[PDB]
Amino acid sequence: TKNGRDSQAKRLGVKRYEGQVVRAGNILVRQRGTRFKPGKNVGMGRDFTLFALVDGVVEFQDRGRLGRYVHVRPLA
Amino acid sequence: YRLKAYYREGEKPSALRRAGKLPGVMYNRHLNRKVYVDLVEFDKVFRQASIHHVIVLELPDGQSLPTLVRQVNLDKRRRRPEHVDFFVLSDEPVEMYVPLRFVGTPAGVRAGGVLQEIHRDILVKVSPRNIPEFIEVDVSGLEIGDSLHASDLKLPPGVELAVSPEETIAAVVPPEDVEKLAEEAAA
Amino acid sequence: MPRLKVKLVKSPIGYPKDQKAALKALGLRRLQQERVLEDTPAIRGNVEKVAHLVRVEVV
Amino acid sequence: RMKYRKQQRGRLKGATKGGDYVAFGDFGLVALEPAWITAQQIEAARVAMVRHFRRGGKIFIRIFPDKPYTKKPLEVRMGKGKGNVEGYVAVVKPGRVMFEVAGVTEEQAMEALRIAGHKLPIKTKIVRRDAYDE
RNA sequence: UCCCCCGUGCCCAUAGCGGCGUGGAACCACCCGUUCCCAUUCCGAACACGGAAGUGAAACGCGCCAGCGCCGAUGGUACUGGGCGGGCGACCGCCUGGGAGAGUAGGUCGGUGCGGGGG
RNA sequence: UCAACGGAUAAAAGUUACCCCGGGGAUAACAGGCUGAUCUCCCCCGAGCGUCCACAGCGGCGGGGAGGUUUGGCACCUCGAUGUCGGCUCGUCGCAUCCUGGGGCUGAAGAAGGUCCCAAGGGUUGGGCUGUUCGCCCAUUAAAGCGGCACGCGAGCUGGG
RNA sequence: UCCUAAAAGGUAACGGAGGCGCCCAAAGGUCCCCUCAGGCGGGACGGAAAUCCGCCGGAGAGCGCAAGGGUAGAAGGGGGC
RNA sequence: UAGAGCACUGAUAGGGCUAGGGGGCCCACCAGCCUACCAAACCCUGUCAAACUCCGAAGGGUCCCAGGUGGAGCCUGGGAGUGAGGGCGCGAGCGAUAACGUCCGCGUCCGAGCGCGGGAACAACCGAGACCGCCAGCUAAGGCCCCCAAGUCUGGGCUAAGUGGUAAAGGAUGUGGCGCCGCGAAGACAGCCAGGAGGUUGGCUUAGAAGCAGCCAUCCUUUAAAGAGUGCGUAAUAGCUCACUGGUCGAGUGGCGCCGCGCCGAAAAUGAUCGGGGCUUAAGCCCAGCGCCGAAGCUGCGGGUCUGGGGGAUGACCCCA
Ligand SMILES: [Mg+2]
Ligand SMILES: [Mg+2]
Ligand SMILES: [Mg+2]
Ligand SMILES: [Mg+2]
Ligand SMILES: [Mg+2]
Ligand SMILES: [Mg+2]
Ligand SMILES: [Mg+2]
Ligand SMILES: [Mg+2]
Ligand SMILES: [Mg+2]
Ligand SMILES: [Mg+2]
Ligand SMILES: [Mg+2]
Ligand SMILES: [Mg+2]
Ligand SMILES: [Mg+2]
Ligand SMILES: [Mg+2]
Ligand SMILES: [Mg+2]
Ligand SMILES: [Mg+2]
Ligand SMILES: [Mg+2]
Ligand SMILES: [Mg+2]
Ligand SMILES: [Mg+2]
Ligand SMILES: [Mg+2]
Ligand SMILES: [Mg+2]
Ligand SMILES: [Mg+2]
Ligand SMILES: [Mg+2]
Ligand SMILES: [Mg+2]
Ligand SMILES: [Mg+2]
Ligand SMILES: [Mg+2]
Ligand SMILES: [Mg+2]
Ligand SMILES: [Mg+2]
Ligand SMILES: [Mg+2]
Ligand SMILES: [Mg+2]
Ligand SMILES: [Mg+2]
Ligand SMILES: [Mg+2]
Ligand SMILES: [Mg+2]
Ligand SMILES: [Mg+2]
Ligand SMILES: [Mg+2]
Ligand SMILES: [Mg+2]
Ligand SMILES: [Mg+2]
Ligand SMILES: [Mg+2]
Ligand SMILES: [Mg+2]
Ligand SMILES: [Mg+2]
Ligand SMILES: [Mg+2]
Ligand SMILES: [Mg+2]
Ligand SMILES: [Mg+2]
Ligand SMILES: [Mg+2]
Ligand SMILES: [Mg+2]
Ligand SMILES: [Mg+2]
Ligand SMILES: [Mg+2]
Ligand SMILES: [Mg+2]
Ligand SMILES: [Mg+2]
Ligand SMILES: [Mg+2]
Ligand SMILES: [Mg+2]
Ligand SMILES: [Mg+2]
Ligand SMILES: [Mg+2]
Ligand SMILES: [Mg+2]
Ligand SMILES: [Mg+2]
Ligand SMILES: [Mg+2]
Ligand SMILES: [Mg+2]
Ligand SMILES: [Mg+2]
Ligand SMILES: [Mg+2]
Ligand SMILES: [Mg+2]
Ligand SMILES: [Mg+2]
Ligand SMILES: [Mg+2]
Ligand SMILES: [Mg+2]
Ligand SMILES: [Mg+2]
Ligand SMILES: [Mg+2]
Ligand SMILES: [Mg+2]
Ligand SMILES: [Mg+2]
Ligand SMILES: [Mg+2]
Ligand SMILES: [Mg+2]
Ligand SMILES: [Mg+2]
Ligand SMILES: [Mg+2]
Ligand SMILES: [Mg+2]
Ligand SMILES: [Mg+2]
Ligand SMILES: [Mg+2]
Ligand SMILES: [Mg+2]
Ligand SMILES: [Mg+2]
Ligand SMILES: [Mg+2]
Ligand SMILES: [Mg+2]
Ligand SMILES: [Mg+2]
Ligand SMILES: [Mg+2]
Ligand SMILES: [Mg+2]
Ligand SMILES: [Mg+2]
Ligand SMILES: [Mg+2]
Ligand SMILES: [Mg+2]
Ligand SMILES: [Mg+2]
Ligand SMILES: [Mg+2]
Ligand SMILES: [Mg+2]
Ligand SMILES: [Mg+2]
Ligand SMILES: [Mg+2]
Ligand SMILES: [Mg+2]
Ligand SMILES: [Mg+2]
Ligand SMILES: [Mg+2]
Ligand SMILES: [Mg+2]
Ligand SMILES: [Mg+2]
Ligand SMILES: [Mg+2]
Ligand SMILES: [Mg+2]
Ligand SMILES: [Mg+2]
Ligand SMILES: [Mg+2]
Ligand SMILES: [Mg+2]
Ligand SMILES: [Mg+2]
Ligand SMILES: [Mg+2]
Ligand SMILES: [Mg+2]
Ligand SMILES: [Mg+2]
Ligand SMILES: [Mg+2]
Ligand SMILES: [Mg+2]
Ligand SMILES: [Mg+2]
Ligand SMILES: [Mg+2]
Ligand SMILES: [Mg+2]
Ligand SMILES: [Mg+2]
Ligand SMILES: [Mg+2]
Ligand SMILES: [Mg+2]
Ligand SMILES: [Mg+2]
Ligand SMILES: [Mg+2]
Ligand SMILES: [Mg+2]
Ligand SMILES: [Mg+2]
Ligand SMILES: [Mg+2]
Ligand SMILES: [Mg+2]
Ligand SMILES: [Mg+2]
Ligand SMILES: [Mg+2]
Ligand SMILES: [Mg+2]
Ligand SMILES: [Mg+2]
Ligand SMILES: [Mg+2]
Ligand SMILES: [Mg+2]
Ligand SMILES: [Mg+2]
Ligand SMILES: [Mg+2]
Ligand SMILES: [Mg+2]
Ligand SMILES: [Mg+2]
Ligand SMILES: [Mg+2]
Ligand SMILES: [Mg+2]
Ligand SMILES: [Mg+2]
Ligand SMILES: [Mg+2]
Ligand SMILES: [Mg+2]
Ligand SMILES: [Mg+2]
Ligand SMILES: [Mg+2]
Ligand SMILES: [Mg+2]
Ligand SMILES: [Mg+2]
Ligand SMILES: [Mg+2]
Ligand SMILES: [Mg+2]
Ligand SMILES: [Mg+2]
Ligand SMILES: [Mg+2]
Ligand SMILES: [Mg+2]
Ligand SMILES: [Mg+2]
Ligand SMILES: [Mg+2]
Ligand SMILES: [Mg+2]
Ligand SMILES: [Mg+2]
Ligand SMILES: [Mg+2]
Ligand SMILES: [Mg+2]
Ligand SMILES: [Mg+2]
Ligand SMILES: [Mg+2]
Ligand SMILES: [Mg+2]
Ligand SMILES: [Mg+2]
Ligand SMILES: [Mg+2]
Ligand SMILES: [Mg+2]
Ligand SMILES: [Mg+2]
Ligand SMILES: [Mg+2]
Ligand SMILES: [Mg+2]
Ligand SMILES: [Mg+2]
Ligand SMILES: [Mg+2]
Ligand SMILES: [Mg+2]
Ligand SMILES: [Mg+2]
Ligand SMILES: [Mg+2]
Ligand SMILES: [Mg+2]
Ligand SMILES: [Mg+2]
Ligand SMILES: [Mg+2]
Ligand SMILES: [Mg+2]
Ligand SMILES: [Mg+2]
Ligand SMILES: [Mg+2]
Ligand SMILES: [Mg+2]
Ligand SMILES: [Mg+2]
Ligand SMILES: [Mg+2]
Ligand SMILES: [Mg+2]
Ligand SMILES: [Mg+2]
Ligand SMILES: [Mg+2]
Ligand SMILES: [Mg+2]
Ligand SMILES: [Mg+2]
Ligand SMILES: [Mg+2]
Ligand SMILES: [Mg+2]
Ligand SMILES: [Mg+2]
Ligand SMILES: [Mg+2]
Ligand SMILES: [Mg+2]
Ligand SMILES: [Mg+2]
Ligand SMILES: [Mg+2]
Ligand SMILES: [Mg+2]
Ligand SMILES: [Mg+2]
Ligand SMILES: [Mg+2]
Ligand SMILES: [Mg+2]
Ligand SMILES: [Mg+2]
Ligand SMILES: [Mg+2]
Ligand SMILES: [Mg+2]
Ligand SMILES: [Mg+2]
Ligand SMILES: [Mg+2]
Ligand SMILES: [Mg+2]
Repeated sequence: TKNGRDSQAKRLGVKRYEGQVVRAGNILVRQRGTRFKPGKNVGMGRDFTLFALVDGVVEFQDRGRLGRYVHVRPLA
Repeated sequence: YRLKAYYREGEKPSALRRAGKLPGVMYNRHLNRKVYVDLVEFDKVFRQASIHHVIVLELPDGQSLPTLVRQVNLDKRRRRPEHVDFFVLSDEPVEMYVPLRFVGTPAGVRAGGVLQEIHRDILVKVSPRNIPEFIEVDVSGLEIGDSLHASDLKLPPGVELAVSPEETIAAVVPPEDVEKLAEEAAA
Repeated sequence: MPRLKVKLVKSPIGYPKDQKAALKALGLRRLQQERVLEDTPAIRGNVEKVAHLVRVEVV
Repeated sequence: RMKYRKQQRGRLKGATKGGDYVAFGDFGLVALEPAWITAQQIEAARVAMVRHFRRGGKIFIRIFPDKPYTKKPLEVRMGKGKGNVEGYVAVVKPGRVMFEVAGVTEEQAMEALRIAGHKLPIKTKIVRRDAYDE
């Protein structure tokens, strides 16, 4: 009875939460599409991954119709 | 209709029900108060009263108030009221559902059939001054398969409807029977 | 604030691991053991969980 | 009907939404106890009701069977039941209104709505219509 | 300090839809033309350039309206960490802390930051 | 298509009732157990049938349950062995009673019968066919009951299957 | 790919459902431009549905293929290099 | 996610509205009008969904800050065993809302606590984590009539079945308690005496259909009263009867709904039984309250050991946790 299939879990989601120090360029969120958009010092790769471009702390922000953004508020 | 209210605050609604006091609220654009009538009492009243007829509430402040029943939430599982709402009226154009007397037995009812009274009341804008105990309906020119919408109404003075001009009030429908069974179970 | 006295009375046996650890943090070794300590927000937090196993006095 | 396929069982926790109030009709029948009511069970009550007052008023049916009923043909363990043997059912939790009658006298509603209760796997109750609305 | 308009950002529908009224003096639009810069899978529609005359019609700014959209309590219940009791069960009840969705009362035709022209 | 996709060789299919060793009740077949869908019985409702008349007698559609004889599900003791159908001998227990005893109802004139209730005390035949159980049949009877006891009974027997 | 999976991640059964073993020198990079589906009305052949004009129409289209997530403030359609 | 919701995908009962279809009158020029039919779209009413979500908890997850010295935590390294698990509570799939069934998730106990008290007996249910000794003490669950420690304890109810001592739809003037409705001293409920009627024989079908098979249904008259009729009955009547009024009588009475305990439904195989005997204002059930018995739990006293600390220049050894 054909059905025993499935794919292996991809383990994705936010990796670093709001108010968390981050090193140069470590990943912050792995997402299916654009559940989140870039931000201050926060670029995104082919798989829509979101990673830091600088050190400092991560902060989230909901911009309604705009989207949900995530960025690093640096310091040094 | 009249009814004696009582003031409430921090006590447990659950505990009140234990004694026999049904909790509820009273409010309008300016008022809002934690209250509770006696169940057995409210029942006698609300049964007769309903959300069509006004109620005079009587607080221990000597205060009388012309409150309409807004909504009553029930205990699913063996029906029974849990908690009430009282809209304190004043003198401005308020809307509210008001009764409906379908007088006269339509052509269908006569020739065997069923009066399906879609509504039993109508949402209509109105002044606290106006509270037509009902609204008669000449439903008698109704043949089997016919209907009566809002557009046809005996609307008393100052009583404009809030609903649609299309929304139907009632209708006559065919009567299910045993001869019907032969056909149903077959096909 | 007042220090809390807390005596253990019902055996923690069979009770979920978490609470096992609470009685540990509250320094509650064995049963029927007395234990007086400061009433801080975080101290109560533990004494809170283990309520069903301890009676709290006030001193 | 359409939907899709076979469906998991799921439990029948408290009769929360399991219930309602009398919509149409003069009287009705409420479930006191949770259960899966079969298609057959339903029709059983229906046809009963009509048969009682021949050429009668109007019977409403507030419940409706959409859960697929799986079952195995007297075997063991490969795959999920081809199911559908009793076919389909309706999730009736304590409180729910199942049938409305209208256009008849009490002694008719009482009797018919009672006879129907004899086809249902459940303890039930027949309601007038108090007044409690909305 | 204030008011009008212009460009820009912010909160992201209480800002929106529609209805009604309103301003061209400055601003903005439309309008005149297409030689030149440049442009249409065809059309100066659009983008682009030169430029008075006309206009506030369209667009837009402003304001009033709630009919639609949008926001929306209170009380109360569902459910529920943690603790306890009951029925063979399908299940149900109590204590302690938490507590909606829906619906109701009601709110809304926005608010504000910077810069520039205009009295 | 090293696709048996972490890929044993470069290079490979059957059969054993002629069979054998190591292991397993970690796992089937018997039986027991748990369960009771299937099975057997009882019951609720009463459309309808029975001239009239829902229960003399009967009961659609659907509902609740008892029992643990069948078919089955699971895999729990038992694979350093718990012998398996049928017959024979000897039985013994249940009662949902086949007969005899007692009783209500009857669409019971009488005789005879229908059906329900009480009631194990004792009784419950001989032969043909088949390994048979089961069943059909012959001739009788008050009747030729059903079922439990490892589908009782192989340190009792048989050994047709 | 989705559900089961109990709002972190994970999570089983001969549990419920469906795909993959490719394709594209443009279906790729960039610069500029552009915005659907669908509904009503008007239109010679057409005709429910070609193409044309109007209005309404925030994403129900589209994104080579399954499904989901995303998405017109482009990832969608056109062009130049 | 539970919940809830219907705005997307689908599902859905009833009605409104309205394309296409069905069927009749009316047609051939094709058109129209009906429709107690089928039905898209749209609307209101009402609802369902693991793989639907406009919405959405308790909670969980992670970072920061603080408490937290614990047979905690981290790092390197030597040594392993284990890779059949099992039951219970909860949340799902499978299963049949079967299984001492199965498969995951969280927890837990057995495993290894078949050691100790409770549950008659019984790994995992309730109580509790056994270092040894004691003819000491408090308590846990459970229990206090005898076997068997300790109350035939106190107070207020209920149950008459041995219910308790462990079965379901469904049933019934079992009994107790609360509530609403109506009747009655201008005389109720019951019983009991009289009428209980007239067109009527209601109309329609049917062989027949006279309140009284089946179908449709709502008159008035004599009156204080008697249904176009309750049930029997005859082939069809009459009949008797309730309904219905008036008298006798003399005080209460009928019903609806909620709650507590009990009754029927209730049939098995070696001999019975709730562990037993026994128990009925209880030795049962519900509420309240004081006391006591009861473990290897805790306290008291003594000893052992190991760790930690303090005394010991001193080791030895001493005290304390
Ligand atoms: Mg799988
Ligand atoms: Mg996956
Ligand atoms: Mg997996
Ligand atoms: Mg998955
Ligand atoms: Mg009037
Ligand atoms: Mg935790
Ligand atoms: Mg000790
Ligand atoms: Mg079923
Ligand atoms: Mg098998
Ligand atoms: Mg009516
Ligand atoms: Mg009525
Ligand atoms: Mg029934
Ligand atoms: Mg029932
Ligand atoms: Mg009932
Ligand atoms: Mg309501
Ligand atoms: Mg100044
Ligand atoms: Mg200044
Ligand atoms: Mg800003
Ligand atoms: Mg205008
Ligand atoms: Mg002008
Ligand atoms: Mg010109
Ligand atoms: Mg030119
Ligand atoms: Mg020129
Ligand atoms: Mg030039
Ligand atoms: Mg020039
Ligand atoms: Mg250019
Ligand atoms: Mg060109
Ligand atoms: Mg020029
Ligand atoms: Mg001018
Ligand atoms: Mg002007
Ligand atoms: Mg204008
Ligand atoms: Mg404007
Ligand atoms: Mg809203
Ligand atoms: Mg709201
Ligand atoms: Mg609230
Ligand atoms: Mg809780
Ligand atoms: Mg809880
Ligand atoms: Mg508690
Ligand atoms: Mg139990
Ligand atoms: Mg809310
Ligand atoms: Mg609403
Ligand atoms: Mg409003
Ligand atoms: Mg607005
Ligand atoms: Mg506007
Ligand atoms: Mg300025
Ligand atoms: Mg200025
Ligand atoms: Mg200035
Ligand atoms: Mg391999
Ligand atoms: Mg190979
Ligand atoms: Mg792998
Ligand atoms: Mg090979
Ligand atoms: Mg070989
Ligand atoms: Mg072989
Ligand atoms: Mg062999
Ligand atoms: Mg051979
Ligand atoms: Mg041979
Ligand atoms: Mg041979
Ligand atoms: Mg040979
Ligand atoms: Mg050999
Ligand atoms: Mg061997
Ligand atoms: Mg085994
Ligand atoms: Mg077996
Ligand atoms: Mg059974
Ligand atoms: Mg069969
Ligand atoms: Mg059967
Ligand atoms: Mg029975
Ligand atoms: Mg029988
Ligand atoms: Mg019936
Ligand atoms: Mg009957
Ligand atoms: Mg007949
Ligand atoms: Mg009948
Ligand atoms: Mg039938
Ligand atoms: Mg049958
Ligand atoms: Mg049956
Ligand atoms: Mg059944
Ligand atoms: Mg049955
Ligand atoms: Mg059954
Ligand atoms: Mg059965
Ligand atoms: Mg078996
Ligand atoms: Mg197993
Ligand atoms: Mg041996
Ligand atoms: Mg032996
Ligand atoms: Mg008997
Ligand atoms: Mg019999
Ligand atoms: Mg006899
Ligand atoms: Mg005789
Ligand atoms: Mg007899
Ligand atoms: Mg042979
Ligand atoms: Mg014989
Ligand atoms: Mg025998
Ligand atoms: Mg057997
Ligand atoms: Mg057997
Ligand atoms: Mg045998
Ligand atoms: Mg032998
Ligand atoms: Mg033998
Ligand atoms: Mg033998
Ligand atoms: Mg031989
Ligand atoms: Mg032979
Ligand atoms: Mg042989
Ligand atoms: Mg996934
Ligand atoms: Mg999803
Ligand atoms: Mg998850
Ligand atoms: Mg998921
Ligand atoms: Mg959870
Ligand atoms: Mg989780
Ligand atoms: Mg779930
Ligand atoms: Mg998740
Ligand atoms: Mg499944
Ligand atoms: Mg290849
Ligand atoms: Mg190209
Ligand atoms: Mg278009
Ligand atoms: Mg149009
Ligand atoms: Mg045309
Ligand atoms: Mg066309
Ligand atoms: Mg056209
Ligand atoms: Mg979108
Ligand atoms: Mg596609
Ligand atoms: Mg796709
Ligand atoms: Mg997902
Ligand atoms: Mg997609
Ligand atoms: Mg998508
Ligand atoms: Mg989307
Ligand atoms: Mg899409
Ligand atoms: Mg592009
Ligand atoms: Mg591209
Ligand atoms: Mg290009
Ligand atoms: Mg929807
Ligand atoms: Mg709806
Ligand atoms: Mg619908
Ligand atoms: Mg429909
Ligand atoms: Mg519909
Ligand atoms: Mg219809
Ligand atoms: Mg038509
Ligand atoms: Mg039509
Ligand atoms: Mg037609
Ligand atoms: Mg014709
Ligand atoms: Mg016609
Ligand atoms: Mg003709
Ligand atoms: Mg038509
Ligand atoms: Mg509309
Ligand atoms: Mg709508
Ligand atoms: Mg609606
Ligand atoms: Mg609406
Ligand atoms: Mg969901
Ligand atoms: Mg969402
Ligand atoms: Mg909403
Ligand atoms: Mg909301
Ligand atoms: Mg936390
Ligand atoms: Mg810390
Ligand atoms: Mg190591
Ligand atoms: Mg394993
Ligand atoms: Mg396991
Ligand atoms: Mg484990
Ligand atoms: Mg486990
Ligand atoms: Mg189980
Ligand atoms: Mg352990
Ligand atoms: Mg033992
Ligand atoms: Mg036991
Ligand atoms: Mg053990
Ligand atoms: Mg044990
Ligand atoms: Mg003592
Ligand atoms: Mg005590
Ligand atoms: Mg005690
Ligand atoms: Mg007493
Ligand atoms: Mg007493
Ligand atoms: Mg007993
Ligand atoms: Mg019962
Ligand atoms: Mg009853
Ligand atoms: Mg009675
Ligand atoms: Mg009188
Ligand atoms: Mg007469
Ligand atoms: Mg006559
Ligand atoms: Mg005649
Ligand atoms: Mg007569
Ligand atoms: Mg007759
Ligand atoms: Mg008249
Ligand atoms: Mg005679
Ligand atoms: Mg005759
Ligand atoms: Mg007569
Ligand atoms: Mg009374
Ligand atoms: Mg019997
Ligand atoms: Mg008590
Ligand atoms: Mg007590
Ligand atoms: Mg004391
Ligand atoms: Mg000790
Ligand atoms: Mg000592
Ligand atoms: Mg030292
Ligand atoms: Mg030293
Ligand atoms: Mg020293
Ligand atoms: Mg020395
Ligand atoms: Mg010394
Ligand atoms: Mg010393």
